[PDB]
Amino acid sequence: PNEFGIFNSLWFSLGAFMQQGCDISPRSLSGRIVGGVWWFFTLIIISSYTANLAAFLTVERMVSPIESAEDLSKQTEIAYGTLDSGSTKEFFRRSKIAVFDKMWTYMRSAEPSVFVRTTAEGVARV
Amino acid sequence: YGARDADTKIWNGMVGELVYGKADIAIAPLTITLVREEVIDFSKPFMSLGISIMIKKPQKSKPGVFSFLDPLAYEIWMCIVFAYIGVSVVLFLVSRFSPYNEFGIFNSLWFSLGAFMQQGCDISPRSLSGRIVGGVWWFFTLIIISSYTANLAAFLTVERMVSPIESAEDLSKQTEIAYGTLDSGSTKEFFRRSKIAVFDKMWTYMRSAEPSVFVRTTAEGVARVRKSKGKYAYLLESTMNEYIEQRKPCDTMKVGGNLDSKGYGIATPKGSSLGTPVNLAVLKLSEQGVLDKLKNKWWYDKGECGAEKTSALSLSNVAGVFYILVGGLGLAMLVALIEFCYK
Amino acid sequence: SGRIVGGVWWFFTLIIISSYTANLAAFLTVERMVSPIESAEDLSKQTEIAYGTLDSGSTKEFFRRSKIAVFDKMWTYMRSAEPSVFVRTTAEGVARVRKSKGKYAYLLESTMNEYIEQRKPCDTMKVGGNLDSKGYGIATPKGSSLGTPVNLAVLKLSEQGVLDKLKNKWWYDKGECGATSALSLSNVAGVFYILVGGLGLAMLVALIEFCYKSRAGRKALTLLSSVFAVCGLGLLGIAVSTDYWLYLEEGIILPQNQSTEVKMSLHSGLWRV
Amino acid sequence: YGARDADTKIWNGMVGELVYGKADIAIAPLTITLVREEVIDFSKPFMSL
Amino acid sequence: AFTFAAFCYMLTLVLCASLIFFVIWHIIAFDELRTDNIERICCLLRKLVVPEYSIHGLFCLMFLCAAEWVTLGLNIPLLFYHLWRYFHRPADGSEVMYDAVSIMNADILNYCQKESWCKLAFYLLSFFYYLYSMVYTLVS
Amino acid sequence: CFLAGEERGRCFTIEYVMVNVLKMIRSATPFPLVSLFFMFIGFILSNIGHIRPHRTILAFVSGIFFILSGLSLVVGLVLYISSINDEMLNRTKDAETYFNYKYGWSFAFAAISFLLTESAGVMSVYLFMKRYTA
Ligand SMILES: CC(C)CCC[C@@H](C)[C@H]1CC[C@H]2[C@@H]3CC=C4C[C@@H](O)CC[C@]4(C)[C@@H]3CC[C@@]12C
Ligand SMILES: CC(C)CCC[C@@H](C)[C@H]1CC[C@H]2[C@@H]3CC=C4C[C@@H](O)CC[C@]4(C)[C@@H]3CC[C@@]12C
Ligand SMILES: CC(C)CCC[C@@H](C)[C@H]1CC[C@H]2[C@@H]3CC=C4C[C@@H](O)CC[C@]4(C)[C@@H]3CC[C@]12C
Ligand SMILES: N#Cc1ccccc1-c1cc(-c2ccccn2)cn(-c2ccccc2)c1=O
Ligand SMILES: O=c1[nH]c2cc(C(F)(F)F)c(N3CCOCC3)cc2n(CP(=O)(O)O)c1=O
Ligand SMILES: O=c1[nH]c2cc(C(F)(F)F)c(N3CCOCC3)cc2n(CP(=O)(O)O)c1=O
Ligand SMILES: O=c1[nH]c2cc(C(F)(F)F)c(N3CCOCC3)cc2n(CP(=O)(O)O)c1=O
Ligand code: NA
Repeated sequence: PNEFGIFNSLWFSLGAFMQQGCDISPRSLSGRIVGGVWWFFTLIIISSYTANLAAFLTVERMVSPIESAEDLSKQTEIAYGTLDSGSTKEFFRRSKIAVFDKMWTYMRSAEPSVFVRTTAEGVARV
Repeated sequence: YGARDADTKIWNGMVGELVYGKADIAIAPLTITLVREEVIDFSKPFMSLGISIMIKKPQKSKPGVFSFLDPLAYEIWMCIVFAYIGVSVVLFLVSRFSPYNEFGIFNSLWFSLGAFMQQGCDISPRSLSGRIVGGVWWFFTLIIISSYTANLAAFLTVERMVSPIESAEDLSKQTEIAYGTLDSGSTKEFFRRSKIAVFDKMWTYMRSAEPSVFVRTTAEGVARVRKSKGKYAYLLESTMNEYIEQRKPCDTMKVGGNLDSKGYGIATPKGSSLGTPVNLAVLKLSEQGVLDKLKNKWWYDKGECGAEKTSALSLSNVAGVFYILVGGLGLAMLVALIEFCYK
Repeated sequence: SGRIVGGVWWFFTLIIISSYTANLAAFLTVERMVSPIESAEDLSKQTEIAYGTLDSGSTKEFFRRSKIAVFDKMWTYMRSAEPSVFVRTTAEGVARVRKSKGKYAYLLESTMNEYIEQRKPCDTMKVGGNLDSKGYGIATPKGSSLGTPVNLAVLKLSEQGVLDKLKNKWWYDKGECGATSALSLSNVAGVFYILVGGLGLAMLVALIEFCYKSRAGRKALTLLSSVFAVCGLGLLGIAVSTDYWLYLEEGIILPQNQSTEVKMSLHSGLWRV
Repeated sequence: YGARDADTKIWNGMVGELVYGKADIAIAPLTITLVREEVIDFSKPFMSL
Repeated sequence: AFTFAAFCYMLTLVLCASLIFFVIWHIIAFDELRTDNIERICCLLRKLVVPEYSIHGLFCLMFLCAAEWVTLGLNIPLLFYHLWRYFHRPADGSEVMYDAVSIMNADILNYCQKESWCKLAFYLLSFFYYLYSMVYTLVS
Repeated sequence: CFLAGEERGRCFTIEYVMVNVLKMIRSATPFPLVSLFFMFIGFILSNIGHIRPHRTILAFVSGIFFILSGLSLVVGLVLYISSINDEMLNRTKDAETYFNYKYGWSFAFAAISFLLTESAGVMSVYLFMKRYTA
């Protein structure tokens, strides 16, 4: 001891999920618990939508593309290799520079083989 | 590796081939001990090591039911609840005594719940003194919800996994993670005759616990680390512990420091002509960084393990809000049943 | 005319409350990205914490002679750095760690590092593993009758835990020090103070309404709108005609107990500098 | 602790008192070194660091 | 430093400031009852007393959750007196159930006036006991 | 029931086979059975309210078993989905493999069945308010 039929209850709960609700408010204690735990539901969900979207847009902003050989020597998640013969493979084999000795150490021990046989094969793998 | 028999008094292994003439030098991982020094001659240690701890490498660590409360500490959430009733009583005392009402204790628990959940309200206080209670609880709400979201956005941006064990003092202070050595050997013998403060605590655990914490083979102990989801810590030498960490998969991890100090030596028979120049050779290879360079090559530069894209929230992360919701729906249907009986 | 002022104030608070949450989420994320030093490769990459050794000895000669990649990088940084990162005494290098607020690291032996960690003041800590591996030995004159029983005594004391018992006695048992990712109460403590202070202020107003309701024009507002308009002409009239608007300094710091020397201190106005 | 002066080829400190007979033993934080092992006899390490 | 226990002492200085105002208003209404009055001092007192229990009933459930067992212990003698005046001696009334139903029986006047100075002696000591352990837990 | 990887036509049951998620779906098993029980109680007490309309309370009490069933779907479907994602997470992350879980037409039929017995719950309570006012 209504204003709370099923089409005003689908409008109270829709106004409570969007956090927009000006309408009638529940007056019974049994109607204010259901109105109360639904308000705590949407406070967690809308704060989880914004915080997971801010985690996506931040990680998508941290992404630095490769623009050096020191970026390839640190990031061991993009594989890199040379041709199976020639001056390019013999460059890293003979090198005593720090970033190039690190790149030859990665390429000489990597499964599967990062060394292609033809230039058209290496462009194909990219 | 070499052990004097208790009955025949005959050395076996690599010690037995240097005592009995079948070899001239043992360039091998041969532990410098007391009973071997009496029969052969070691060099200075080319590798220093000890007993270390191998745990499973930690993971994303699946949520509980009340994992949604975690962006704020549990001390804050209790301060939120008691300040909720704390501002509801003061709404009641101010609006009843010296009125302007509509703000009894059941409407003061509903204004403050509507204010914290940012759902607005239906009634607002009309006196000055009722609008200072309502006006400051609005500012309290604005800082807590904005710091719930901001601390949640920090957690989902930066994954930061912590290991529960960072010392062997910490293994002694718990019974959740069961730790065990090999069934025999020097690590088994170390905890038996130790007397420090802690390795006596760690030995009374291992000798009595059911099931048997002692594995039979090192490969059995590594498998028991990988197949116990973070409940088994295998105590072993810090050279195998750093190498199995670099094999495939990347499932294991070395934690803490070493527990004792021992070394690996290059052995010669007692009286050999090699015993002096090999002793001077190890100290050349140490100070020129050759032994360090050979260790980086075989443990790390030939290590199979080396050394993003934020995923959607799974239902497991926020499942406990659905439990409280339906649990708050059924708790609301009980109160109407008692409301229908009482009236 | 009342809905435009209600409308541009609603757009004001939508930007400000979204700027409070987004700047707080930028603080708590950057404070979560902070990785402390736990290796020498973390010092070789992060060239914002300075690090040095003693001016002589085995530690400085270790990096000078090293052909390992991470140690050649550390010697290249230390040999060319302004000012000099090399201290002269061990007590000088511990002093520079304690007065540089975390911007200086000191490279020393592992047994002084675990000892100064356990002595007052408890300012410093040992991070990472050892960079090389050497040892301390008991020495004999190369032709003695004593070097072999001492050699068998050290290996007996090591296996009876006496060398580990004596190390715990002098480093830790005679030591002087000891031995959550969620938001704490200490960060949001002041919003509980204003809450409690806002409830006690509002019960004070509930008295002096109740005393005012129970007990009970143009002359006041003529008096009040004059003294506030004179002091409005006053306090702005002094302010625009004075020269104390902007206290500005452009000094420089020294890394010597934070010695401070100003060079461009100033106080400005709209017409005087 | 002990070092050879490159001019005089002489030892000063605790390695000096073992080579030149003043001491019979040195229980001390003495680092096992190549240039010291040639002139005196170290034991096994009692402390690794 | 600020902690959860130190907040439970801040939150009870503010509410015991109302509990002393329940008692300053309780000694005046019986003093004006002897000078004159029944049916108005029926109703004006009867509204006051149930707020005095549940505010103190908050403190019993607030220091229970704060793990302050000495502070919960000193509120126990005021608590179990308060259950006796409602569960066993309710002064029947057939309504809000306190000092309305009969007034001038002249024996309950002596009991209320001893109670009216026993409440003020407890609350003014409770105000400085709560103010001490506030400042104790903030400094410690 | 397996297919296309060691394609055994033998449909193994859940108790006579031994993957940890197959024990995790046992935790979400009783709630689609409490759901099916309350729909059956709500239906047999709904036809009694059609053949004996002299006591009207047969319709509203059967409306509650329609809705207490649907709340047992939601807890059941949250428990079923959350037990999947917990065991998709407690696995060795290896970039040379892949994993793929999907849902089928039996998971969909329990989901649409939530919509129809909450619709039957609303229509039973509106039916009680037509009978009681007459
Ligand atoms: C907590 C659960 C498990 C059981 C306790 C709930 C019931 C029994 C309690 C708590 C809330 C109490 C309310 C007390 C006052 C109102 C007002 C009255 O007009 C009818 C009933 C009603 C709406 C409630 C009846 C139910 C009540 C007596
Ligand atoms: C309204 C009154 C009676 C209730 C309690 C008063 C509170 C709100 C006031 C009193 C004076 C304030 C103090 C201000 C100074 C210090 C230093 C601060 O670093 C922390 C808190 C602390 C120790 C006090 C906290 C309490 C404080 C914010
Ligand atoms: C008793 C009244 C208030 C209704 C209760 C609602 C019931 C149906 C719901 C709501 C919350 C649910 C619990 C939620 C958490 C756990 C943990 C989960 O891993 C399995 C189920 C389990 C053990 C619960 C099953 C029963 C469940 C209690
Ligand atoms: N993920 C997530 C999540 C989603 C909604 C609400 C809360 C969380 C959550 C937050 C946190 C947390 C912790 C500290 C600081 C900030 N956030 C932790 N967890 C969580 C995740 C796994 C297991 C347990 C808790 C969580 O599940
Ligand atoms: O003098 C030389 N000039 C080279 C010139 C080129 C070109 F780039 F086409 F000009 C190339 N290629 C590199 C890319 O794939 C196609 C052929 C190889 C050359 N080589 C052999 P390499 O340098 O040992 O590999 C030489 O010896
Ligand atoms: O001189 C010794 N050197 C040892 C060297 C190693 C290794 F680490 F492989 F180098 C090992 N393992 C440790 C883990 O299990 C597999 C082999 C055992 C050695 N043992 C036997 P223990 O010391 O009695 O255990 C010696 O005796
Ligand atoms: O054999 C040697 N043992 C040494 C032992 C220690 C000590 F740590 F105290 F045990 C030290 N210190 C390092 C820290 O500051 C105080 C003195 C120097 C030693 N040196 C000289 P260094 O190694 O050339 O610097 C040796 O030669
Ligand atoms: Na962010």
